[PDB]
Amino acid sequence: DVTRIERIGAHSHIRGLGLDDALEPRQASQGMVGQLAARRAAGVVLEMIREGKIAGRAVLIAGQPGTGKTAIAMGMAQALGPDTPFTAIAGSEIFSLEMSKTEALTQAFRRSIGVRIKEETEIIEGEVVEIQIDRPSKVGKLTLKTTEMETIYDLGTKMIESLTKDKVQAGDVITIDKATGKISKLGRSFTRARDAMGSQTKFVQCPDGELQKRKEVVHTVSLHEIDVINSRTQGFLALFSGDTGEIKSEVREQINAKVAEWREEGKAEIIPGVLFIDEVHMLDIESFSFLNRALESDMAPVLIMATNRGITRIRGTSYQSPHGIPIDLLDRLLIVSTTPYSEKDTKQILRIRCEEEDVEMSEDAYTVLTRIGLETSLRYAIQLITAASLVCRKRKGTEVQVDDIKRVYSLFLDESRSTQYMKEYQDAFLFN
Amino acid sequence: RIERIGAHSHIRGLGLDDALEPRQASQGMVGQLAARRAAGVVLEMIREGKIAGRAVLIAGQPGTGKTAIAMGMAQALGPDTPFTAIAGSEIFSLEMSKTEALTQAFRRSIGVRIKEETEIIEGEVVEIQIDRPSKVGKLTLKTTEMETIYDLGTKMIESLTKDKVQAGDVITIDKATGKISKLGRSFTRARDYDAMGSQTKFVQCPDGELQKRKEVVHTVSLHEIDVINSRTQGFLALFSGDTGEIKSEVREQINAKVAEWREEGKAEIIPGVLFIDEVHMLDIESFSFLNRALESDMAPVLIMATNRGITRIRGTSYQSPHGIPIDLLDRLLIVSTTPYSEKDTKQILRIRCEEEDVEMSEDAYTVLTRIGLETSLRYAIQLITAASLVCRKRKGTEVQVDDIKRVYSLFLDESRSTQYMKEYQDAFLFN
Amino acid sequence: TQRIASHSHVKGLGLDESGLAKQAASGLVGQENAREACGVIVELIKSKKMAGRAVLLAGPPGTGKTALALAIAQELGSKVPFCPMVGSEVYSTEIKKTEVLMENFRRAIGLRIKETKEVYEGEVTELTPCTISHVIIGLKTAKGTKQLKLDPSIFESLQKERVEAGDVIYIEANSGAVKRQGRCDTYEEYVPLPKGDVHKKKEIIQDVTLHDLDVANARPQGGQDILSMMGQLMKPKKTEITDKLRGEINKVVNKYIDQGIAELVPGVLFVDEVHMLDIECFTYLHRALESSIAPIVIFASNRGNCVIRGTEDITSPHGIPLDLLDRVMIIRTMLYTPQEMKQIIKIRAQTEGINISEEALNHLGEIGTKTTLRYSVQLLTPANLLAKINGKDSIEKEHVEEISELFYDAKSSAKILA
Amino acid sequence: TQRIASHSHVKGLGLDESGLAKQAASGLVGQENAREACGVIVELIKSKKMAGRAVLLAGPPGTGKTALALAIAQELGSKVPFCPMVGSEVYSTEIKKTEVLMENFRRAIGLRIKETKEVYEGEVTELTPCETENPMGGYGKTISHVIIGLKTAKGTKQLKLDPSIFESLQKERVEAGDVIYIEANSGAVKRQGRCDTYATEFDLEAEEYVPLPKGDVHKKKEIIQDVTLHDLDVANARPQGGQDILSMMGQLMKPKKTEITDKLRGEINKVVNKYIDQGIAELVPGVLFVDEVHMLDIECFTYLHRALESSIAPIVIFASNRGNCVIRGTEDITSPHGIPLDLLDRVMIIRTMLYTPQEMKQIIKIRAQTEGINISEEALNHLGEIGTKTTLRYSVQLLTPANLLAKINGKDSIEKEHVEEISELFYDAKSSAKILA
Amino acid sequence: SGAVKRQGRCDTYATEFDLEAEEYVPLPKGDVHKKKEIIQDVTLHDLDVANARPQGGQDILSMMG
Amino acid sequence: ENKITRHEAELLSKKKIPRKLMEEISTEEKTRLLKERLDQIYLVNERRCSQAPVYGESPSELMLTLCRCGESLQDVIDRVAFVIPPVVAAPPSLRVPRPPPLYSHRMRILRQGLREHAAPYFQQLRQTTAPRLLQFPELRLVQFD
Ligand SMILES: Nc1ncnc2c1ncn2[C@@H]1O[C@H](COP(=O)(O)OP(=O)(O)O)[C@@H](O)[C@H]1O
Ligand SMILES: Nc1ncnc2c1ncn2[C@@H]1O[C@H](COP(=O)(O)OP(=O)(O)O)[C@@H](O)[C@H]1O
Ligand SMILES: Nc1ncnc2c1ncn2[C@@H]1O[C@H](COP(=O)(O)OP(=O)(O)O)[C@@H](O)[C@H]1O
Ligand SMILES: Nc1ncnc2c1ncn2[C@@H]1O[C@H](COP(=O)(O)OP(=O)(O)O)[C@@H](O)[C@H]1O
Repeated sequence: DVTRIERIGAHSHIRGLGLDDALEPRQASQGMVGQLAARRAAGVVLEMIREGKIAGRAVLIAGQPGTGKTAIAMGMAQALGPDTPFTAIAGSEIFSLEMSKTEALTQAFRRSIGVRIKEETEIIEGEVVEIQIDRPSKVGKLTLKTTEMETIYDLGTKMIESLTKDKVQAGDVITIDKATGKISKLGRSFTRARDAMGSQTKFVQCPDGELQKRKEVVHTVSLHEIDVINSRTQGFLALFSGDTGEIKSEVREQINAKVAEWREEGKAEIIPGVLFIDEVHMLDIESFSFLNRALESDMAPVLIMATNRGITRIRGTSYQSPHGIPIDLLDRLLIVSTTPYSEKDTKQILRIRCEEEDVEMSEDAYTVLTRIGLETSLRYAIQLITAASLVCRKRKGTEVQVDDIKRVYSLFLDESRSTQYMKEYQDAFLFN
Repeated sequence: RIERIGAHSHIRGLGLDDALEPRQASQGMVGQLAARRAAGVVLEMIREGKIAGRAVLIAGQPGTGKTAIAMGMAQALGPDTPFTAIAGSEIFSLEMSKTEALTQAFRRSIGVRIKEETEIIEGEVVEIQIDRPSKVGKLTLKTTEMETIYDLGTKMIESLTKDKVQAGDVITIDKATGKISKLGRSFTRARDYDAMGSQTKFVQCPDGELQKRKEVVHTVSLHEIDVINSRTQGFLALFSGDTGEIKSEVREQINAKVAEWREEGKAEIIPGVLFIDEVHMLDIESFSFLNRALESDMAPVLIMATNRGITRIRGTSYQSPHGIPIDLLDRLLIVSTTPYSEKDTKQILRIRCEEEDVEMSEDAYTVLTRIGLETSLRYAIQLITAASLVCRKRKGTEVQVDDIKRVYSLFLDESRSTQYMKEYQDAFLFN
Repeated sequence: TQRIASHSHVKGLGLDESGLAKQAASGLVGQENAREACGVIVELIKSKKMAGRAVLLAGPPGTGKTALALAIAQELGSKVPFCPMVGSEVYSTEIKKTEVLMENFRRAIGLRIKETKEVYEGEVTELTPCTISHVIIGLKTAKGTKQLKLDPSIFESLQKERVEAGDVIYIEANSGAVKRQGRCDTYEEYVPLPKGDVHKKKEIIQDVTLHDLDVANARPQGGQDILSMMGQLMKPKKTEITDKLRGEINKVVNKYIDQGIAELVPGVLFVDEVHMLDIECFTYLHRALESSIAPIVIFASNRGNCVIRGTEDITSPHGIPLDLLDRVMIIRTMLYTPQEMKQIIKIRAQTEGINISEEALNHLGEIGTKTTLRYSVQLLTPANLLAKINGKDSIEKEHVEEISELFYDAKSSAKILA
Repeated sequence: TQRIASHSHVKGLGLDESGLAKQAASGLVGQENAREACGVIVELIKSKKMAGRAVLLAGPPGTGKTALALAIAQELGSKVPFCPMVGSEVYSTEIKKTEVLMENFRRAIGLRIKETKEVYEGEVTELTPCETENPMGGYGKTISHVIIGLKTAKGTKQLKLDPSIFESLQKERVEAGDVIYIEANSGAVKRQGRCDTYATEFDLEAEEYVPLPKGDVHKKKEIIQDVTLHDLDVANARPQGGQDILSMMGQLMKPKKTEITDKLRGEINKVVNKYIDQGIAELVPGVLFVDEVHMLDIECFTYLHRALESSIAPIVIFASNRGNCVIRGTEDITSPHGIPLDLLDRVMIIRTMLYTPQEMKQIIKIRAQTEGINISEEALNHLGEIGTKTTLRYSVQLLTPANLLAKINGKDSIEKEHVEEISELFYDAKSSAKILA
Repeated sequence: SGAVKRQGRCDTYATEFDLEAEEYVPLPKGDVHKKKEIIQDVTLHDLDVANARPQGGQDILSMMG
Repeated sequence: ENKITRHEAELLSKKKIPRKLMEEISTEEKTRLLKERLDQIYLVNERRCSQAPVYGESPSELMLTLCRCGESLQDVIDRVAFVIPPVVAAPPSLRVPRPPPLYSHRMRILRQGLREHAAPYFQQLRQTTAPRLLQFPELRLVQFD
């Protein structure tokens, strides 16, 4: 019935990094199949993050393309669950027309770290039966009659002008800030509706009992929010428009000092987060140089990278290096690898997805598709599954038969087929 | 005090006699006697100030006092004459074109002195009475010679009542401006009440007649005039340095108005001096632009420094002497600096020791001089204060050559550093 | 009557209900494999149950890739949101490329909403400020009188709109609007007070993109805040949207659909000529497409395995990185035959309403084969005009020989320069 | 308190009083000559005589020099400021490179402003004039001076107040039952608020009553604070005036940074000299550390010549692990650590050496202490071997994951097998290269 | 232009006070009205630029511009 | 195409950093007139980013003279400022036939808004950006006359 914005994606089949509590990667769990070495390392890293006692730890993932590195990252992020700062971004975002890449990296880090905070409010509210205009004589008829009770009070000149400017009405429900006295408008009272006067303005009934009451509240904000809010007069709209830039280092130093202060007070509590960056190999040598030192700073949330390259030049220099990354930054990080899946792993993943698609296919079609995906690639079979489901719908049949897959494979070439096709036919297209 | 002992603090001038013969030691300088001669001629011609657009370059080995020569020049010049030193890399900016930057530097170098008569009075606040209702006011003053009594202006009334001056004080007011200034309290003025109020010193009663006319003179640079009148409230940008692309019509209008003010005794211009370091850091664009930048009458003399030899023209693949295109080269003359001799080195190091106020052994002088000669003068200059610190740690006073060897071993030098890097080439990457 | 364009002839795909392709129909012909290849993915989009799928059209020059995409769009209909986009336009001087890519994605997805509203209008002549809890206006001058429960503050606030007698305002009670049609000089544009119950309404179907909402809430509306009055004057700049804002909208959007009033409809973003993209855009394309809300996307290019932009040393098929190539589905278009040349020209001539002697037609088909299809088609209208000067209705062989002699194609020009 | 950092273990250079280096002290080993050199440098800093001198550290990968600079600063204490730096910071899109360099030099010089003050406080008890007809002529309805009865929590009193100040206090809302800030030597006066005592009985009191002042009236003591003259430059360069139209105009535009003219700097120099010579202020010049100097270009080196030559430049240090590589910007020019020969000539240099495996055992022991994790010896020897083949940091990182694995096992100390599975899990430089190969 | 300008105070009031700050000038010796021609010269560039950014006019929108 | 007045989780107008309005939201057409608006503002209650803001010296020695030999900050300004533009031009005014009264109403409303807002400092602003149009060389000319 209702269609969600979310739909079947490359990792909709993954709910979480389903693995044994004891950190024993199960053969299959929650869509996690194979690569039990990588799963074991990932479980250890996840849990040591959960404890959160050592900062500035770097984890890198090497391997082959299309080996689920993104899938592993998604599964472990799921396992981390909500209410924990987790950030994912590509390597191309560091470049911007406004802020040098250094400040982009700094903002990313400040976003990664998360914080929580609570405070007690102890404000007053009720329903004013009426107010006498303080003809000059700040004696307001503060008949803030709740459902139970009532009283009266004075009414300061600031209070009188506040009531007038807000154009409050007698017999209205309003809540008054204790210290500020701000007339937080709330509408009118039940005297009309559970007479009822219908219009655009909101309507409220009468609250009860103690006009003064206490209310403890909590908030959560990464260091980025504090930086931007205190950056200038109206940093909030800068966030909403996301058009800030180059927050002074002095502001951040002050923020670090004061947030520590609140922390040891017992006011504030840190909630460190995990930062994941994909395709680090598209990051400048300046990025690596700056990351060398940024991590060593105390407030260094752990980091996760991704790549598959072998030996490549460093962007900005003609030095070849492993994964195209300077040796200098490697010695701060750890290496996690992966290997191609086998027959049975491919079969199981294909099933997992077909069920994810909520589709039914002939077992023989499953096996022949397994063969084809083995030769060609996993992604090809993944796409063909939905393609054939649609085709077989067009057939007015129920289950996918092998002929359907043969036809669909005929329809659309894989990488190698069209690559070779041009290879003999390069004479036709443009530029090779 | 904000200053601190600097590498070029020992310099105090050029040490040239009246006939411009350099003295073997004077105001902290000796050596390159031909260079001292040439520099004296340059300073003389600057004093003459009868010509514009001349340019000169200094070349030689690195670390041979070229900057020291320039700083001695600037010191001897005096504060009246405007001066400015900048680095080649500094023109490259992300706010303005390079040509605008060069024009800004040029106009900064030149200065203008404005003269104008004044009209002021000053005396004791003999007595004052103000009569709020407008306000009627009566007042008198005096000096060490006579006394007088005057009415009070309504705007004078507002001025003084905002000043809140106390009777008996000594102040000075200008009629045209009508702005008052307190010049220090007097015996009766600060005698104050029984009530505490405050405590303060005193000043002597003024003298001569109240009215004094008197003339005031000021000084400002061309770029300052440009900026102040440019944006019409671009004045605050002077500090912010946010001025951009100051238009050319403004330049010519200012030039016309300043010329006409000039030939009418209103003010007197002064040809400043501008020095650029690491001139080789300029590209070919700046060479082209400045090549003509010398014809405009407002052309302060230029001084350049660079040690290169047959180097690629910045921004191209052309080797040229010191990497400066011949077009400029034929427009200026040169001065060369030779490497220093033996005994002169002893003199220089003794002068620097005097600077540091650390007096030590003669064998130390001999050994350190020979070591510096072999390696460089700059490493010896570095070792001076290091040896001083080590000896003070010994708790004695006279530094000893053994201490010198200790410190030398402690801090490897350039040659030792490369020899080490050789000892293990694979230590550091990208070799 | 509009100006005739290159692809105006196309109207659909000419595929039987079974999906099999008529050789020619709806303004298309040839490439049946591709025609049925695209039709199926059209029905995939009709499914609306998937996201993030990627397709790429690789054909030699002038094999109809642009035509195919438009044919796809035409079959989809207006109801489907289509936002064609350009490969080379990404390089801008306002915001980084990734922001532009995200912005294009965002306006690909469209959202429709539905509602209805009971109104007030007509009866306007009498106007009383009366302070009573309910409308005591007694508004009755054309058809009938009405009463409503509006408090005194409502009367005065309404009276604060310089409201005068008998100037109809489409005041939707829910809105309390002041939609004053205008003052008639009698108080001579006459506000026509209609009869029937003043309570009027009408259903409204409204379609909006997610990108437009994003821009809408990305910046202040200016008029709301008196310190934002100058909001209007400043030169309007496009700035990166904070990610959390997009996350926040997705939360609010999801809520509205849950309220049985919002009904999304994923769109399709077409990127022509992708081979002008650099390596960095490809990289962000990987992660960008992975999003489980990424709409369907269709590329296009004809480059060979030449070097890739920026990389300056590596060549990949159509200059597309192998990793990107892996995650994108492929369809290909072959050449055409002289028979299709005749047929295509027949349709182009028919669309332009130009008559050609059959002898002239076949000969021109020969000339196009000598050089190409596109060059030959361009010559159509000129020749038709030569006959016009000489009053001849249709086009003949003499006109074509005149036209061809006058101009010269690239092929002939190539030798001419030498 | 803090999740362990890469250098939290270090706590001090630990040089003996004579300047010699205790073999191990507050987390240090080896490099005794380097430690003594750093001792000499801190001696020079505390001397304050010199100015503009700078050093460079040459050491292989695996910086370490981070620890040396940190220990230098720690010995320096907080009495003197110090700022870090990373080469990538120079590449900014808002100001030119030399602007960033000069700015960072400026921020490295601190100051300490000492200013004394005096005021009278309390609650206005009464107020009366000193009437006298003595003044010449006119109905003698004149006030010689005012009498003001003021009360602090310490007690109550009154003082002699000149006639003019009554007009002032008219200006302020002076009324019975409120407190005031009466500047003794200047005569500034203000109205904080009515005495809290009245609000005490108030059932509702929207206003914010000021409390009753405590202690003697005659005191405002000496005020003190410190700043980096760069903050002074920022404050003074752009006047604040947050109310003026120009303030609204600024908040319309996005605040940014402007290349501060040098005349403002010279003027700041003059004014600070005037304050210091009067003894009001106090300068505490700091020192600066810029890592990966090799990441800079030729422009910045050439400008650094000029910046260093200045007699105001605070001491600064650098570090690099790069060989005789081609200097960035320069197409071909190669020099040790990519530093031009001329810049190299006018700077000091110190070097660090490789580390012997026994030193590795010592440092690893220190790190295990720091983390507070017990270790079985077999683990010590196994990780010593690992670091022997691998680098130091590779071996160091294995600590916490292994400790955690042991916690999962229920054990407390890490053993040989734990480090074995950790080793197979993660790969070193050579093993990772081979598997890549 | 509508250019408005002051020339200090009249010279009639050169005696009311003795230390009043603002200066004095005498009454004009000509008619209130006068219109004189002038050989003004300008470049087309300045015409273009003067039109482009309307410093002229006085509307608040113009002032803000 | 609807007003789209709903949505706009941007204004932050009803600051109310607490979500305490959640309590009220939880608590003929009166029922609809209540619930519909309650939801319409509840979807706004998620805008809580205003307060709990966590905010928080003044050297201001003086604006030193720019090397003007003692006195400064006005004498240099009034001595140097003399530039006059060669040309002054009025803003262009668009010529349209009878225009819509709706655009007229909106622009007039803007014209109202600009003042009052500017009124208190409209005067102070008006003293500035009034470029000088002419000068008057003093009898200092008498020197050369
Ligand atoms: N072990 C696995 N379990 C489930 N899905 C997998 C696995 N390995 C790979 N995949 C699939 O591969 C797709 C893309 O993998 P990805 O992470 O992009 O590989 P790579 O990181 O090598 O590019 C994912 O949608 C995921 O479903
Ligand atoms: N003859 C000399 N007398 C005194 N001091 C000298 C002499 N020669 C060099 N010095 C000192 O050595 C330094 C030489 O540096 P210099 O060659 O001027 O640098 P650059 O090569 O950048 O111009 C000077 O700053 C000066 O302090
Ligand atoms: N079967 C066909 N039916 C209709 N038009 C066709 C057919 N085949 C090719 N064309 C024409 O070929 C032209 C190709 O144009 P275009 O798409 O811009 O080049 P390319 O296809 O190489 O990207 C289109 O104008 C299209 O009308
Ligand atoms: N490059 C190096 N040269 C010399 N010693 C080093 C080096 N790196 C580390 N060390 C030694 O390792 C110990 C801890 O330093 P460490 O925190 O590992 O610095 P880093 O993490 O920058 O390598 C120090 O006692 C230091 O003596």
